[PDB]
Amino acid sequence: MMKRLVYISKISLSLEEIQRIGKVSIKNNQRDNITGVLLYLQGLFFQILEGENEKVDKLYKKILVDDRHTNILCLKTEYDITDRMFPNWAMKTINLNENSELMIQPIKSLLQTITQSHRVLEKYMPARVIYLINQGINPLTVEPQLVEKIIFFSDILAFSTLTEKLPVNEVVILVNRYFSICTRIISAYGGEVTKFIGDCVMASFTKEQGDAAIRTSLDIISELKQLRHHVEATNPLHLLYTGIGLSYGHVIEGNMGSSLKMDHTLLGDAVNVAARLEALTRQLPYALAFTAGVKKCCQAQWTFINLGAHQVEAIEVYTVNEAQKYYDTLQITQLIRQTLE
Amino acid sequence: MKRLVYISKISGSLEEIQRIGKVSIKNNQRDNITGVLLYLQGLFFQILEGENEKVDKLYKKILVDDRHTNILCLKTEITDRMFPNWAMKTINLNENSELMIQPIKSLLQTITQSHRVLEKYMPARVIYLINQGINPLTVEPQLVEKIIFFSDILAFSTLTEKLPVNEVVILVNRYFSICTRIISAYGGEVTKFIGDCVMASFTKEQGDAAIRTSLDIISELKQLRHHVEATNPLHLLYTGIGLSYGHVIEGNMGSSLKMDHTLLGDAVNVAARLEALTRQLPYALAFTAGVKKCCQAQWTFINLGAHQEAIEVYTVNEAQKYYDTLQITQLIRQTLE
Ligand SMILES: Cc1cc2nc3c(=O)[nH]c(=O)nc-3n(C[C@H](O)[C@H](O)[C@H](O)COP(=O)(O)O)c2cc1C
Ligand SMILES: Cc1cc2nc3c(=O)[nH]c(=O)nc-3n(C[C@H](O)[C@H](O)[C@H](O)COP(=O)(O)O)c2cc1C
Ligand SMILES: [Ca+2]
Ligand SMILES: [Ca+2]
Ligand SMILES: [Cl-]
Ligand SMILES: [Cl-]
Ligand SMILES: [Cl-]
Ligand SMILES: [Cl-]
Ligand SMILES: [Cl-]
Ligand SMILES: [Cl-]
Repeated sequence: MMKRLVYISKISLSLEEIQRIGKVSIKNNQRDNITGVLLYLQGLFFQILEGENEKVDKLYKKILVDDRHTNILCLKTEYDITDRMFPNWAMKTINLNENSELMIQPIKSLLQTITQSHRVLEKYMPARVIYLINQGINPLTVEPQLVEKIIFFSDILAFSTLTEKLPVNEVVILVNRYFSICTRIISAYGGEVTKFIGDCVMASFTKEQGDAAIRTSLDIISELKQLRHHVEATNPLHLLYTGIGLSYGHVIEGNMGSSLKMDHTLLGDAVNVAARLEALTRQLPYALAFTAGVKKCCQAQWTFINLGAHQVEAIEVYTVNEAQKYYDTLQITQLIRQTLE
Repeated sequence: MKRLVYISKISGSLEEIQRIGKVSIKNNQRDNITGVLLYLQGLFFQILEGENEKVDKLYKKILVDDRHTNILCLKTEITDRMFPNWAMKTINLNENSELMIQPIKSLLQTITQSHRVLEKYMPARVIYLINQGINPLTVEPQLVEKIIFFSDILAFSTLTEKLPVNEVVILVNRYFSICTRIISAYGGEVTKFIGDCVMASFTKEQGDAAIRTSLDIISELKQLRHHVEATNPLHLLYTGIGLSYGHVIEGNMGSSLKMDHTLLGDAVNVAARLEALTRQLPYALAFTAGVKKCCQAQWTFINLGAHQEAIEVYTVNEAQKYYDTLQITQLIRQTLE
């Protein structure tokens, strides 16, 4: 059984260094009955690989960690190929920058144009769809799956007051900083941010990442606390606080929409509960609020704190002792408004 | 001078192709226009270059040509022509089997087909920007006056509790498909789906289009509920719609780890709140006074009082529910028992 892979990447690199890739590739691909082509053009690599499923996969894992390229995207995988596309070529390297033949110029220009455009579109794609494509899965074909998820929601305290008083550029700087911190920490704990909705960050963890979701939440709150006293009191970042809600439930995860517009969405009750628990933190002495189901997913010896039943009928709300606000929330929102007067 | 590159989907023969090339060569010679037309696996690629007012004069006619569909202009740029000798060189890349070109041909095909998939996930604003020759990654966020639209599915948690997953997915896809088609038909821009919610925007000149979008959606769902049998889950599909108006910052937001087109501002939150509020109203549509002020048509506006500082909520008479929402939510659950 044989498969064929095509990927693109960003060149990180001397002309003689690329020759060394060709040299080694030809040797290894001959031994392993792998065939294919490597092209390069205006700082991008294009490679097609084909051969026995297992030898191709071992090579691709190796290519994934090669530091001579970054931002690798496997565009297409074919699983039960009958013929090789390049049966004579262990690894043929083609420098398309070198080809100035007039009849190849249109195709060369179009490949560069469409691939650069493709690379821009990738930046707006959701991580989960990027993952599916990388795994050889048709996002337009795969069925959504019911999965057990911890939903994470966070947003900026008194964000309407920030947007009312601050210039547009300052708001953007602040929001970008907030999104950067949240995204880096969520991703470091193995979570996936799903969307930004206004100033809100929506993310998800698996049922085995209960403690990681609490740690992520506590780490975000901690980094904002550091940031607020790192900056001068006139920097808008001095005013940046967050609240976080977590929920746990069955959600349907997948690609939804029509041929006119697709998106990657999570469907289910847990989404709205986590959002509502996020909003509830504004009137709690804790910056983090979550459901009994989230507590059930935790293994670590947190000092859980029962905050009673709250209408979202009414459910129990929990937090942990580390999430206690060192401040009174209403005074902070008034202080935020006075600072920008 | 100007140079355009676009792609397009061929809409369902050699001598018809030849007519495009023959007639293009004549006009492009007349207009001093040069370029190349490539086709491959049902896709057109074309590059056009020439004096500014000459090429876009021809691109407007290419746009409304019936022989291709889903036209995306990928690039707009000029000192020197790229194809000075070709009024229009047509290249059928399907019927070239030369061995050294099949690598480039296969990459062109795979990346373009992949590009067409990614296009479907983009914010409408980004697709609009690319089409207008502007790279969306380098636009700085701008404060714009927008009408924000939120719609979601009534009693959706009951539907998700009772229906098989695949039936939920068919139902949500139908809903999204209806909302997206109509929003886009009225010139609105869908920005994202969030759970079962559709988020979209309209400009301040589109107050009446925003209300008409909302009523068309409600009206199509009402048609659909009696088109299908009472055992089809689409028999149970209702929406509520919230609209707000305000200053919002639109643009790229995030970091290298995750970036996205976002809308920031109170109007976003207000529209979602008013969408949720329709549950407790005799009307499936609620909007602010600012949306009302954006409307030129003689709607029968109905003032529904202030709601939590409080804000005034309006609707139109045509948005009145013929049902009572509590009974309907109970009916949905009972039906699914
Ligand atoms: C763009 C690119 C393409 C590559 N293609 C191949 C290839 O086709 N076959 C191969 O053996 N190595 C390829 N390599 C390099 C391998 O990842 C790796 O550096 C080396 O070949 C294996 O080292 P090893 O002999 O210790 O296993 C490629 C590297 C880059 C950057
Ligand atoms: C893919 C495609 C590419 C085309 N390219 C050109 C072109 O480059 N120049 C041109 O005059 N017409 C081109 N046409 C055809 C125009 O849409 C239209 O048929 C033509 O301009 C008719 O000219 P007329 O105003 O004399 O009727 C193209 C059509 C298609 C479907
Ligand atoms: Ca906020
Ligand atoms: Ca809903
Ligand atoms: Cl930081
Ligand atoms: Cl701990
Ligand atoms: Cl604790
Ligand atoms: Cl947004
Ligand atoms: Cl009217
Ligand atoms: Cl009316």
